[PDB]
Amino acid sequence: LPDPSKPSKRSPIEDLLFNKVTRDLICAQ
Amino acid sequence: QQFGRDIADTTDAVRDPQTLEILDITPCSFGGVSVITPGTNTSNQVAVL
Repeated sequence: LPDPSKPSKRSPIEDLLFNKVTRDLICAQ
Repeated sequence: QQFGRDIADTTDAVRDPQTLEILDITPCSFGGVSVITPGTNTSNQVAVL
């Protein structure tokens, strides 16, 4: 279930999923 | 070292030959222009992104 306290309002599992999946490269390109 | 290069092969920095001070080089402002149109049938007003 969504977590109201955290700003993203994501679920804890969703936050772990987002943490796990990941001149800068973007700037040069 | 005279002229720097980034992770790519572009030149992002150069040493001033005369004042031996380092200058970051950034290509001048650029980008894509997108035109939001409601349709020429509706109106000729546009928005620009």
